[PDB]
Amino acid sequence: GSVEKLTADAELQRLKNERHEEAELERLKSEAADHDKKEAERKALEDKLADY
Repeated sequence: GSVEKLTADAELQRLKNERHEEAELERLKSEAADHDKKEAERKALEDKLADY
């Protein structure tokens, strides 16, 4: 594919730097943080359908 010859995979290498041991454990804690969207529902009451 000569992908490495085009250095097109250079962008992929940058993503690897973002990955870390903490990131792997982040998914385990993401389970409790996945309820953040539900909390946004409470804020919807503030709109009170003001925007009709």
